[PDB]
Amino acid sequence: ADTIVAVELDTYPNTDIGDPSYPHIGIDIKSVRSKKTAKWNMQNGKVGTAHIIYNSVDKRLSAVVSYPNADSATVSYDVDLDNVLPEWVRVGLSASTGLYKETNTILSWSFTSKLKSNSTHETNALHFMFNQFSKDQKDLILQGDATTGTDGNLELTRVSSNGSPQGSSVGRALFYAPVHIWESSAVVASFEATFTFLIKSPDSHPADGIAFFISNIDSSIPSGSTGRLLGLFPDAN
Amino acid sequence: ADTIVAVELDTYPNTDIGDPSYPHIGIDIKSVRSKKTAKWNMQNGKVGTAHIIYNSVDKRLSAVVSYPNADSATVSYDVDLDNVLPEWVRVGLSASTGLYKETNTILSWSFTSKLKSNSTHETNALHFMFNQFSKDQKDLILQGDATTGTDGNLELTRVSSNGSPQGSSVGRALFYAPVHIWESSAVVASFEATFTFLIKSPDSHPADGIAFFISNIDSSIPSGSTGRLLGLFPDAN
Amino acid sequence: ADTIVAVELDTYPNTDIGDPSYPHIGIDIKSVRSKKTAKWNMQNGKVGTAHIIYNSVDKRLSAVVSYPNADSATVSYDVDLDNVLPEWVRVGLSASTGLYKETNTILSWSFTSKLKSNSTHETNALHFMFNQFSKDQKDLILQGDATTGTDGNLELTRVSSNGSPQGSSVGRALFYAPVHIWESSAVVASFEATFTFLIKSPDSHPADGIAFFISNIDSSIPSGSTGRLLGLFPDAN
Amino acid sequence: ADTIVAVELDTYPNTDIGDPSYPHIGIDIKSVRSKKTAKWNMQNGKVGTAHIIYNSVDKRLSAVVSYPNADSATVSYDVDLDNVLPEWVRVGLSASTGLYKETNTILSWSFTSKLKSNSTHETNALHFMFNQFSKDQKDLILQGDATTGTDGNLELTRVSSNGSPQGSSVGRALFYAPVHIWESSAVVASFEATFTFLIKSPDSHPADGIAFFISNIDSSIPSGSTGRLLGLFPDAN
Ligand SMILES: [Ca+2]
Ligand SMILES: [Ca+2]
Ligand SMILES: [Ca+2]
Ligand SMILES: [Ca+2]
Ligand SMILES: [Mn+2]
Ligand SMILES: [Mn+2]
Ligand SMILES: [Mn+2]
Ligand SMILES: [Mn+2]
Repeated sequence: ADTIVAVELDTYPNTDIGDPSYPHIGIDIKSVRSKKTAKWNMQNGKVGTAHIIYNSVDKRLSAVVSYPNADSATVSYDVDLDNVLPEWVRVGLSASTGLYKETNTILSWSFTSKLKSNSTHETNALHFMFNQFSKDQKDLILQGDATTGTDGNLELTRVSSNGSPQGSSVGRALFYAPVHIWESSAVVASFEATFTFLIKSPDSHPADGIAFFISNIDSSIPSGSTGRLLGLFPDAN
Repeated sequence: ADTIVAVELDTYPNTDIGDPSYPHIGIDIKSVRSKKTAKWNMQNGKVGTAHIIYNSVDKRLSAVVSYPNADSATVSYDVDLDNVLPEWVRVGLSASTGLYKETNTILSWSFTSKLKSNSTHETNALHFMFNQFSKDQKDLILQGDATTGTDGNLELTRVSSNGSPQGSSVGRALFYAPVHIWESSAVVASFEATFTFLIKSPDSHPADGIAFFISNIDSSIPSGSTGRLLGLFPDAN
Repeated sequence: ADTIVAVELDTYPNTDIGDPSYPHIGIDIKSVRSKKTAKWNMQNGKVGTAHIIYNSVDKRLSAVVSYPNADSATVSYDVDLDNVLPEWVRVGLSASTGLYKETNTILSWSFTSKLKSNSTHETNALHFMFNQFSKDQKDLILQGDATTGTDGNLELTRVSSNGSPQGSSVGRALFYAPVHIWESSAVVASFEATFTFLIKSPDSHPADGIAFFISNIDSSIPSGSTGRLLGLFPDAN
Repeated sequence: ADTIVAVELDTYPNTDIGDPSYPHIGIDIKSVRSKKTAKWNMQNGKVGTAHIIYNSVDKRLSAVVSYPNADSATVSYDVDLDNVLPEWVRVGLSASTGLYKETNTILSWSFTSKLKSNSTHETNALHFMFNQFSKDQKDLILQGDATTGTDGNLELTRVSSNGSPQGSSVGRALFYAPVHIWESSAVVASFEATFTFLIKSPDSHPADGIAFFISNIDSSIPSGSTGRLLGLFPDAN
């Protein structure tokens, strides 16, 4: 089905499916059951920043999530992405709410993929940066309940006009152009993703999380992937 | 119809339609009849480089075409692009051959659009760089006879297996993602395009030229735009 | 003496020396008597952003100063910088206070110089970005009363421990490495400067202003260049 | 003494000091006795490209050396650079010749250091790119026999007017500005270095090699560091 590789900012601990007993960041390879996790001291109502990095030489997918004036949370996992993802992929953001809710607002998003060939001065690159979103953001593919424009932000899950987050919501935002992650002549290949988010909930138990993902080009929201499955996976296997 | 703004590398002088009596570079705004031209000392069989620049403050579209070890050709035209092009556009390359022919090979292509808002640290940007093309270049829209892959280059017009350019050929290559050229909150907006080309013909009178263009998102090759019309315009008005 | 080219954010109108009757931005070429000015609706206590741009093709030095939620101020002047500045220069920021005062705080500073040769794929570039300053900022040359470190900012003029700006202060910050602005093989040359500032004064008549400048490598603060002369010029000619 | 961390392109095997029996690339931490090496199929007279990368999250210094149309050589070593290098350093290139010789020509050099803070949108960066060198390259510190200008290249070791490399030569080129490699508020820190070189010798046994290095700011050529010690180390310990 959809080949998924994602870094989840999981706000709700579903221990029955492997989530530890606290908010956390995790590296998911084809499954919602993180291959590796790290405790995340989430701050309700605060704007945070997540950094995802990876290069073909070291073969390690790492993420660093921090908030201003606080210590960072870091998680790493050794994975040869070439062995998992197709040649052409699409990058994006996903978020959902189940019985519990939260806003899943994106205020800025930037990505950069580089492929360096063995040729003299040969380098292929893509780089997008959104520091503000428009009502008609033509270079983005919105799936589910995701919308842009509301005071220049990307609302991944449904937020009522009064500012209250809705439950049972799922939405994803993908960049319009496919990204070339593997090249036969490439000696070095790497990508860098960064985004500022704002998880806010009037409850003491927000859910379910935000996730940066990389999938096959024709990826779409799996059925009933609201809640714990973050709009990325079809089941909890 | 198609809103076209292009910088043409016109190899053949069609004096009847306004072309001066020699190879040249020109700034075309909605018409093949350049609004401004500059003599271009073209070098058959040599790899050249073209630089196109524009910013919303100065409001001047400029281009610089040079070859190694030779002097450059420069042409500028004052134009408030906002008054000519839609909010969302698509960028690309076009080329054609008429009774006379030439190869219209692209070896590298890079583009960069920036939109700076009046907000603190707010900047939206897009940047692509192709230093090599693949047979299946999914992030490119090929129209007409254009193909990629042949020793990693983009062949805009038909070139036979033995390396001979075909006449009456037209082809264009557009980047997959739409580019946002105007933003309501932008204080400064600008774009930079650069490409290395290789015009080669066994004849002493090559034709018809290469052109970097910016059009409305759903642009396609006009009918009978081979030859002098460079695959951009439908007629010579 | 010192070859100076600067974009001044002049907060105090010294009409006797050519300043119009209001706060303004101006392009100074070798003299404090701006060659071109534009009214600037300054906002005391608000963080602003200034954008300075220039390229060798268009030959126009432009600046755009804005504040969040307000309209921008823009000023342009046609000047072939090659005819004014030496081959190697140094870039920096300057600020002063006279009988009237104000804080001249810099919160971020970035610069980018590019020189493109007529050679295939040849480009020389420099780019620095300061989004925070340290007490020991070794890559900066501080002259006068300028200091860094205070909550990660660059204080160009003296600010007492209680936060009050001192009068008769002058200070400048220059990047450590000389910048190459002209190259004999360059077909295109350009630079981009951007900085966020914070002009704040307890008085209704702040003075004297901030200025981004480009000088000869061994530039230093002229004598008695406090006040109206912004630490750039020795006299009011 | 000088804190040295370097990636050596060692053309001559000095087995007595730990060099394997063939040309190779190696990661040297404070000693010429590489902490890790990889066989390098060097090509006399061909222009090559070396890529050095490192980030504070993964803590792995890697290098990739390739030539057009050939397979690459890669070597990696896990090292927390913070534990080895001072806060402020200087980056550069070094090369030497002993009883055997070779040209140690640099045709292009680029470096990029990034420091991302835990603050929203805070990033400090430096980036230089030399695609050509001038006779008076003011932003470079030349030590030893290194010179720039000769057809726009950086000659690290002495090359006679007729093009013949001299033995017993040592020269280094350092960037003028100190680089900040550690910051107390940084969540992620990383640097990327790339350079095209040309090792050419009329002999079948060229020596001694090229090396990209990072040292303490006031670094200079150790005495008698010609030959096998590549101008970086004082002895073979
Ligand atoms: Ca969960
Ligand atoms: Ca023509
Ligand atoms: Ca004044
Ligand atoms: Ca050796
Ligand atoms: Mn989880
Ligand atoms: Mn024409
Ligand atoms: Mn003034
Ligand atoms: Mn060795």
